[PDB]
Amino acid sequence: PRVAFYAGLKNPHEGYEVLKFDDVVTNLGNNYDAASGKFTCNIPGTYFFTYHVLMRGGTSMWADLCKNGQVRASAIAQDAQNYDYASNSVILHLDAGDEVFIKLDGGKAHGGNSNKYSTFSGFIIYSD
Amino acid sequence: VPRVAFYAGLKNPHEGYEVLKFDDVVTNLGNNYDAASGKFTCNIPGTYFFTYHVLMRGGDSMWADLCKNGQVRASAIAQDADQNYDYASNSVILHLDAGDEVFIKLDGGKAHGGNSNKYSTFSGFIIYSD
Amino acid sequence: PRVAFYAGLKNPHEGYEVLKFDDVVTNLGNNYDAASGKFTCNIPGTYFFTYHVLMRGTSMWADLCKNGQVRASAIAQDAQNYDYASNSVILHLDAGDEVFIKLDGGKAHGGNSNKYSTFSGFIIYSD
Amino acid sequence: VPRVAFYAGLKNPHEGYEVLKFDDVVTNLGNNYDAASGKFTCNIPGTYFFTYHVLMRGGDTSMWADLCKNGQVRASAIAQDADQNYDYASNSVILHLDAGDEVFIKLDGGKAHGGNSNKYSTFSGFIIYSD
Amino acid sequence: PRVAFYAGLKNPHEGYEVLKFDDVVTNLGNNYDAASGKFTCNIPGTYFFTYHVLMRGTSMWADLCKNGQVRASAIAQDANYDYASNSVILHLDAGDEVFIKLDGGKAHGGNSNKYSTFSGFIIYSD
Amino acid sequence: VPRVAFYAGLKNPHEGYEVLKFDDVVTNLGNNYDAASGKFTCNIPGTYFFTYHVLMRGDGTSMWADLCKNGQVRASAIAQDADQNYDYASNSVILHLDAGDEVFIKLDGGKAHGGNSNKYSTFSGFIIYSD
Ligand SMILES: C[As](C)(=O)[O-]
Ligand SMILES: C[As](C)(=O)[O-]
Ligand SMILES: C[As](C)(=O)[O-]
Ligand SMILES: [Ca+2]
Ligand SMILES: [Ca+2]
Ligand SMILES: [Ca+2]
Ligand SMILES: [Ca+2]
Ligand SMILES: [Ca+2]
Ligand SMILES: [Ca+2]
Ligand SMILES: [Ca+2]
Ligand SMILES: [Ca+2]
Ligand SMILES: [Ca+2]
Ligand SMILES: [Ca+2]
Ligand SMILES: [Ca+2]
Ligand SMILES: [Ca+2]
Ligand SMILES: [Ca+2]
Ligand SMILES: [Ca+2]
Ligand SMILES: [Ca+2]
Ligand SMILES: [Ca+2]
Ligand SMILES: [Cl-]
Ligand SMILES: [Cl-]
Ligand SMILES: [Cl-]
Repeated sequence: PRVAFYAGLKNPHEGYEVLKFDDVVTNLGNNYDAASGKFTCNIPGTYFFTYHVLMRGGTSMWADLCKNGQVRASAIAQDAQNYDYASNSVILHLDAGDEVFIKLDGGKAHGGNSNKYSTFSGFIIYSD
Repeated sequence: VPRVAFYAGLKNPHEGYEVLKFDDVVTNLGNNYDAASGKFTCNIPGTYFFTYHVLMRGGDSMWADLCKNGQVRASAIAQDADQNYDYASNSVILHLDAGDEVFIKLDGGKAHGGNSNKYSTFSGFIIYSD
Repeated sequence: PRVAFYAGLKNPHEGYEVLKFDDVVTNLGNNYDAASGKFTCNIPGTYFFTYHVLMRGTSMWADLCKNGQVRASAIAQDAQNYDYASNSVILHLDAGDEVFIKLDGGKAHGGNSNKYSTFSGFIIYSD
Repeated sequence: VPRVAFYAGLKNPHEGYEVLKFDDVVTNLGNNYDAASGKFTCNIPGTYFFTYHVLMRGGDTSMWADLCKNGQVRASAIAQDADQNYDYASNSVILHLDAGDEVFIKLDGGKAHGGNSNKYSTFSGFIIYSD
Repeated sequence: PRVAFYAGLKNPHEGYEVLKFDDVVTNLGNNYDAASGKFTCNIPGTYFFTYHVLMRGTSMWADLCKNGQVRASAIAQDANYDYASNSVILHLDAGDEVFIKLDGGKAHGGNSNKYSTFSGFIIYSD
Repeated sequence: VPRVAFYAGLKNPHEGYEVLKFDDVVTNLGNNYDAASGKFTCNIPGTYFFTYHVLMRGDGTSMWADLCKNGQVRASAIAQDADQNYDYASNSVILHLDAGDEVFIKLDGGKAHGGNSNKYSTFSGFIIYSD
């Protein structure tokens, strides 16, 4: 049996929703579904999954001393890193019908359009 | 010798492009600082020192988990740090004519409201009368 | 042959010790040992391994006081603290060879059963 | 016409909730600032300007995690702890003081850098008006 | 068919060049070439690839390419050591080239410590 | 009563270990501050207040700005962001000065922002008392 998929993330997601990787590059077995973001096992066995998800996260403030509206002194406060990755990998035994997907637990994921910044992939290692 | 000197703290949050209205008035010799407008209005023409310290408002990440059938099987975090507190501060010495206004105006961003803690301040005094 | 494992890190580690991934999810072949944090090869062959290890800010206030009552306050602050050290390898192994993740300074965060820090691998080819 | 003006720097590290003892004394007209206590004591009632600049201690601890075969590194990975930067807690006041009133800088948490004789952290003031 | 490689980056890279992983640890099939930084497919099939690139802080982009076509992208953001990493599964034909190339920034040269890595293996042949 | 007071801003970028030449002169009572050298020169012996605020360019990062009397340091300050943000190196002093004494701000590393006429970085002072 040949089960292997790889998809990237087009659109921004936030909150607690399932990440819907819709830029599908590989999908042997047609077991990944871009409308749901879920891999649904059909061949029972042991599977490898990996994911890389880019977070979308700078503050400044200016205070000027003015005389009759004209600036006589300027000052800035500033404290600007924004883009970072939440990545992991697993190996799981999967029965027929099992769903595997990536879920946000708070925060905002970057939508990379067709650039494949955020990805999700998997393949079967052994079939039962 | 005339006596003009003031010192006031900022109670409420301000933001954007507005005059900061320091309303926790600690000193106001000469009564030339007006907490309702945030403006010092010169009475005695002369040379003045002013200084200000304005605290920028600080603030408080993404979790992505792989689940099998809704059960978490791996967790991952990217941490949004940095939105620290920091200060926009300066000092000047200016000649003022009677009726001149001096004030601190924001030019972008969010100033912390300090309640009665006096984190953000504005002060000044006459050095010489004309 | 069937060799594949996956485990997460329950407790915090620090310094220069082996990471003992003790939340074992998968262990085909029983070649990963959660008591030692080590995978020990039994079938010689070529093996894939990967790992993700989660690492676990300063403020200071100075107030001007008049007879102990605050007349002005100030804060200095410079608060990112959680980042990952992760990598992947492919290695040929002989029987008896051990593969494990080792800290070389720093503090690894203990994730309880959330599996923030993980270690997994599988055989690609046996010899 | 009264003459009251002082200026002092912080030689030694302080932390926690203690009074900052500025003991690198540069100017002390009137002898009203006391380095042993960190306190200015009013003797001429009046209106006073004070200002302070206190440097927070900065600090260098990153994490390395390596996959080993038999103790030999076969992959390395670093997660970097950046931040902790030097930064300042500073403010200025104008206050009316009565005789015997004490003015001083007090930490309310954190670690102040000891500057030895470099005068990174400072405290100064002068009388504007006597009553 | 046995195709599997793993290599580390020795020297600092920067700009828009292909990352030439020259510290080769594994190379079953001899299909990886440290002199070019390229895996060249001999056996057509479905391949797994992964990479982890250490930025020396000017942000760093690192993309996996098939024949120059981006198939995965990764950023490490300089707002100062951070990683740009990703994994792909791709069908390859004979002669197809897979490699990691920088899209701006500075990649750290890890000597033989293997901070910056590139690996792959064939999952299925055709 | 002598009248000595100046206030000036920094127009151009500076860097390294040079004297900051604040050349956007707003106030210069007494004509004792010289924008071409960046130096205040004492002509009336007495006790003086000075203050400065130097914005670090946001390209680097640490920057140090020291107030010097005749080249000797009388205050030090550091700006640091180990993100390359704008931040300030600022301090204030009260000093006794003799005739001919020079007071100026000198960089001790890093890059100072050129603020053109916006007066982001400043240097001021005034006489408190004459001897
Ligand atoms: C200190 As600026 C960003 O207003 O040039
Ligand atoms: C400036 As605060 C609200 O941390 O005391
Ligand atoms: C970097 As420092 C304030 O110890 O000179
Ligand atoms: Ca979680
Ligand atoms: Ca942030
Ligand atoms: Ca800062
Ligand atoms: Ca600051
Ligand atoms: Ca402005
Ligand atoms: Ca990071
Ligand atoms: Ca990272
Ligand atoms: Ca190491
Ligand atoms: Ca830190
Ligand atoms: Ca307090
Ligand atoms: Ca408080
Ligand atoms: Ca790209
Ligand atoms: Ca910072
Ligand atoms: Ca940086
Ligand atoms: Ca110095
Ligand atoms: Ca020095
Ligand atoms: Cl003016
Ligand atoms: Cl009071
Ligand atoms: Cl002196």
